[PDB]
Amino acid sequence: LFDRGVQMLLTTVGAFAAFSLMTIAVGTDYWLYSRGVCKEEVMTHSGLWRTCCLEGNFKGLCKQIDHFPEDADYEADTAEYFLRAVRASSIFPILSVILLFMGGLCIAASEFYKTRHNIILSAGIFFVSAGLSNIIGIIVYISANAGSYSYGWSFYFGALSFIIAEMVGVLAVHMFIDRHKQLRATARA
Amino acid sequence: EIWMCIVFAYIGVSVVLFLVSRFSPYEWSTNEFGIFNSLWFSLGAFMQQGCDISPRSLSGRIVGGVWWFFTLIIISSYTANLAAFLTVERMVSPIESAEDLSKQTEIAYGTLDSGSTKEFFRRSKIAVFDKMWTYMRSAEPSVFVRTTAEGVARVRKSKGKYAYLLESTMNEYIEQRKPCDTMKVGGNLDSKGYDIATPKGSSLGTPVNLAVLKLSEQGVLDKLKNKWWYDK
Amino acid sequence: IFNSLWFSLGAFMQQGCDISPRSLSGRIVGGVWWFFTLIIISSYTANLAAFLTVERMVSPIESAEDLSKQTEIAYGTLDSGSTKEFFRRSKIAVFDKMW
Amino acid sequence: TYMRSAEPSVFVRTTAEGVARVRKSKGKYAYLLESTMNEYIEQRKPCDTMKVGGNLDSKGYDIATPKGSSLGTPVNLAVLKLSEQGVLDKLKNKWWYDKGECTSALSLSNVAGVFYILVGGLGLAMLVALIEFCYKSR
Amino acid sequence: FLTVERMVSPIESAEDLSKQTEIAYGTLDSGSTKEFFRRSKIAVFDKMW
Amino acid sequence: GECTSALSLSNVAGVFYILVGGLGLAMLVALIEFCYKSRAEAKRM
Amino acid sequence: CVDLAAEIAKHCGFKYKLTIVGDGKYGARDADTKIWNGMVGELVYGKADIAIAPLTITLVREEVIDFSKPFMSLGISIMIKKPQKSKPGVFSFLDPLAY
Repeated sequence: LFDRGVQMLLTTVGAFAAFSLMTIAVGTDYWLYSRGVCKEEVMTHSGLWRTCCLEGNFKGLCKQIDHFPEDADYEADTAEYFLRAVRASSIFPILSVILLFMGGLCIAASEFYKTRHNIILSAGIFFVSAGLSNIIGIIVYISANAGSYSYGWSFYFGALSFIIAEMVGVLAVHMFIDRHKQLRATARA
Repeated sequence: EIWMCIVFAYIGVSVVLFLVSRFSPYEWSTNEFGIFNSLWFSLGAFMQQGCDISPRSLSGRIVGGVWWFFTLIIISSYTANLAAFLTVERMVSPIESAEDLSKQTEIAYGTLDSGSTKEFFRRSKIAVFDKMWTYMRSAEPSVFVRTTAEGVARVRKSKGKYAYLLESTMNEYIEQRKPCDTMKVGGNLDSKGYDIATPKGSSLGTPVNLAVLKLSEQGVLDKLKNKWWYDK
Repeated sequence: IFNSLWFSLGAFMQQGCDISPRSLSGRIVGGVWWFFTLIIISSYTANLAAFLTVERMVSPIESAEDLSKQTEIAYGTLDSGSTKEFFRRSKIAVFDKMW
Repeated sequence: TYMRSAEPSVFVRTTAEGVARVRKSKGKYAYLLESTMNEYIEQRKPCDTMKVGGNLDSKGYDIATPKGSSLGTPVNLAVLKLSEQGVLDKLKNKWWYDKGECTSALSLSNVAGVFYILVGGLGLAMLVALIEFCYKSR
Repeated sequence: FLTVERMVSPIESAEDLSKQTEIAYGTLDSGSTKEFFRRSKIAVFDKMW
Repeated sequence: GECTSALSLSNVAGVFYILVGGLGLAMLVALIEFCYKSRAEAKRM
Repeated sequence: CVDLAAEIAKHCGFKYKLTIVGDGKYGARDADTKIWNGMVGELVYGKADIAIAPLTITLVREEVIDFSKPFMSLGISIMIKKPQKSKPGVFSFLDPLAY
């Protein structure tokens, strides 16, 4: 919003914070506190991959989440199968992590060969896309679950990553706006 | 989660509109859509309120159109669900009679395990009374309770899921006892009476018979009942 | 002040506005007023729909006490009989007020 | 001709399994059986099976008597007397129905489609803007 | 209007027929139909009788 | 012998007819104005 | 059938003893040895005097024993699972209006 040295470091720390938060959200299985079989019905702390026992006979026993149940699953339309495929593979949260890493590499690459102003625009586009991918991942995860509960800290770690990704994306595009302003200012003079 | 995703979508739409309206220097500016103006446009679009600006580029107009469609659907859904909530709440009818209780099954009802009230249902010829008897005699677990005192606490314990059938005099008194969480509904199923008992051939038969009639007409009996049921 | 009143009135009726606030504080005021207006108008429409769908009619009188408390509705008994004498000789306050 | 030429075979070994097969298909299987058995199970817990349509054919349950027996005749009149007197209907009502055992907030799944459309439109707008900028740069 | 139309459900069985009174119903002046209802101890059919 | 939930087009066909009639009336009005203006210009010029 | 047996005996005024067929079969005829089993065999071979049970009235059974008029009529029906609430589709917001 002002100066140049602060904006670069602020974008760098924001990108790193978003990347670490989204990696933690994907990596840690605290996404939904709900009752379910952890191996009787018992409160469990779930994630994207493996739902794990909590306050039960054998706490700390972790089991992978059943995404395609067997034993007469009754089937459904191809849309529901696609939804389970996206939920199980988590292509959108993983794509968000990948886009955050690519934006971080682009921001880091701005120090070398600073005359290529399109790298900043590339970083901004990548951060905005990472935010959109996080949005799609959250919507898909909630829709898949909807088929008492409360969300863990990793879900809100991911939700906070989307906010920071868009906030950094705004600054990244803003930095590109000023860099082209610098070109216009010197060209006239 | 719908509200959370509405907030997230609003932020994303605002950021995308700002990006697609400003990032290109070849459009430098020609549009008053900054990050502050983009958020204001998105907020005004969601509230279906007038906007001081509209997007002019193809990408900005695409963003505006999809946001407008999303907003229209969401507002329509909110109004429709509010209407459904209020309407369904409006048709809620409390069970205010024995017929209403018979026609339903969510609220369980039972009687004493041994008494005059239980036997009245078994030997009954009215349509509603026999229907109630069929329901309780075939139900698991048994709705009948051995004692009234235990059954009275069952109504309070079952948070409205269990209903108790008992004498109206005890129903009115129990309703007036602390914590006064239970109430009497509907009308009396049958008609009984409390009488003063005297031995056959006793000399106190006729005077007591005329005494009871005297107290009823002058209002002493009605005054006595109200004193120990409502005043106390 | 006149234009602010006009803006708020137009915002409540969802009829657009010839001017919109440009400052941060004015925009905050406009946003909270817009949210209030949206919620209120949706609530009004939903309640009207619920009213028109389900028709409920109730009696002004539901018990003995309610009859005596009010006076818009009149009430009486036979000219001479057991029902009239009951109110004449009653000692409870609720019935004595009726008599 | 459909059931004979069906894979897997749609024939059940016993009636009880056919009841379970319906409950294990979530509406993807239909079982054909006598109406009396269907009405009985419909009135049993957890009450997830229902009877639809009319009777495909007509049959009857009767009281059997040995050939050349004296009780064959009075039994036959006994059934007719009870049927006209409504005793038979009451006993069916007693052992079938008398003794039988039988808003919410809008979730994200109701508007997930509009959310997907919104995000796809945002992506399309970003792609169009990037394409235009690339074309102008070239 | 639309909610009321959705709530409208036509007559299906004799149990639903017995409760409502908008549509009257009657049998023959004689024959086995009347004596069926008269001798019917079923509360569903007794109330129609 | 000898013998849904969603709103259908039939419930809102009248508004479609009104809309298309209004479009036609607008086209007719525009053409009449154009013809009148063209007639005025030719006589003057 | 126990209620029906009690009513059957009351009409005709005869005493009876309820028993369960050991074979646990309604009745059939062997293809090779031509010997009946189940309830039919009990009445044909004189192991019982009456069968008050859901015994189908059929052609092959009518020839070997006597059937009263059917006390209960029935036929083939269709059993399906209860319709149950259907999970809304992804694009279910277009439902209020036809395509």
